[PDB]
Amino acid sequence: NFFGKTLAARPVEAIPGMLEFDIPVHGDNRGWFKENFQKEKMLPLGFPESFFAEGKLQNNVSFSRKNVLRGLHAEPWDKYISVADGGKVLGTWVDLREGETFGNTYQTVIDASKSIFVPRGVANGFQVLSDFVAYSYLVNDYWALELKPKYAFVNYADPSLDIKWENLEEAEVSEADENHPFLKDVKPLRKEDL
Amino acid sequence: ENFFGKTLAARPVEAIPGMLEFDIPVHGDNRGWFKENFQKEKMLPLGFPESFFAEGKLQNNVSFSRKNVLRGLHAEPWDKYISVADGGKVLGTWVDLREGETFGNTYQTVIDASKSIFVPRGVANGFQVLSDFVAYSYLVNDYWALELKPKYAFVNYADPSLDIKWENLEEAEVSEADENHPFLKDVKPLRKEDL
Ligand SMILES: Cc1cn([C@H]2C[C@H](O)[C@@H](COP(=O)(O)OP(=O)(O)O[C@H]3O[C@H](CO)[C@@H](O)[C@H](O)[C@H]3O)O2)c(=O)[nH]c1=O
Ligand SMILES: Cc1cn([C@H]2C[C@H](O)[C@@H](COP(=O)(O)OP(=O)(O)O[C@H]3O[C@H](CO)[C@@H](O)[C@H](O)[C@H]3O)O2)c(=O)[nH]c1=O
Repeated sequence: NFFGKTLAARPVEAIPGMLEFDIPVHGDNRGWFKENFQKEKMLPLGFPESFFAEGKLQNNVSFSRKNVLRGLHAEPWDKYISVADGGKVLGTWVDLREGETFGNTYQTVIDASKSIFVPRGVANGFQVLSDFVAYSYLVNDYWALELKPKYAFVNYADPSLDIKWENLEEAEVSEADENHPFLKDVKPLRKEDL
Repeated sequence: ENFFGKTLAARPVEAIPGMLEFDIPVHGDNRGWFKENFQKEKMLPLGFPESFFAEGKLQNNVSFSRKNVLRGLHAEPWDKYISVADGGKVLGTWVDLREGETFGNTYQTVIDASKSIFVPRGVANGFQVLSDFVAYSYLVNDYWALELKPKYAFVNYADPSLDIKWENLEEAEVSEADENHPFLKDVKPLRKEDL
């Protein structure tokens, strides 16, 4: 149940537009190999062609140790997330879009044999379960620190959120993540905000 | 032992036309680190070729390899942007297999998470793992198929005519395919024209 999975997608019913993928990982002598993202194979499974249409592309990589927790971040771009090494995280999502699904959540364990498409407006987070993990993701717009005040965030430790972190009490978080607003102070995102 | 806080920069490799080496800004904090491994808008102006994206094709492959694995040398019928995604380190090795004045020209460099490389189509690519393990992530601009294997060119990592040095050959872990690739003398240079 890590190697040799069939490429396949499942909708995440709580969060419209989100897709969870099984990625084939091929193992041998040396280690392993995957096609982490393959546009031609993934469009027919539901990966949105609208992802690449502005022609923008950026690939970010974080490397985190045990109990690090990063989130929850809902910037105005789409994300394709996966793990790039032998590590594992608890992936956590909260929908911050205006409407009936505001505050809807989903959680799942992500290793290199799973990926997630996260629509713009859905807050993304994770906590590391392994000793360390390489988290790699593709995005279709460009971040700027000076612009950070305009993106949406919600505080990881708000107890009204319908999530359970692996280890909240011992989480290693950034100063920024300690200070994001609680859910009751987040304005839901309209298509106009993305 | 310079890893953090490099300014984003690119350098051509003179011996292999089209090749570019990038310094990638890696930001550390209490949690580990973060990088923008690839960023089109910032990297086009530094030399990352616009042609990479022209067909609208994209595939991202990741290999995970243990210490002493040596993979190569493979020249594929597509361009490649290579980097390391974890804490590991490789010795990267390239041999130009393109027909012309630079056929057989080589370059090597250590790659960790703070360096990436643009490898043009027709340039053979390989690496040897220096750390205990490594996550090797790359971007390519055409889609892999079993039926495309006859379009690759290969050269043997051990060919003594190659102006290259590996770290540990005694202990190198090489695939049967890679052990048996032809020597440079027996490689037919790749014509751009048809390939
Ligand atoms: C998002 C981003 C960040 N940075 C820089 C700013 C900081 O010095 C360093 C870390 O930024 P932070 O905003 O604390 O990163 P982090 O909490 O990991 O959050 C980012 O990365 C997460 C993955 O690690 C994603 O799941 C989030 O969407 C994204 O915002 O990287 C960039 O240079 N470029 C970026 O695109
Ligand atoms: C390149 C590629 C490979 N595969 C499958 C075929 C094999 O079952 C497995 C590994 O293929 P091999 O050719 O033995 O792996 P390897 O010697 O590492 O070579 C590939 O992976 C290397 C990175 O490890 C690249 O540097 C090479 O350019 C690439 O050809 O992955 C795919 O399904 N898709 C691919 O795109």
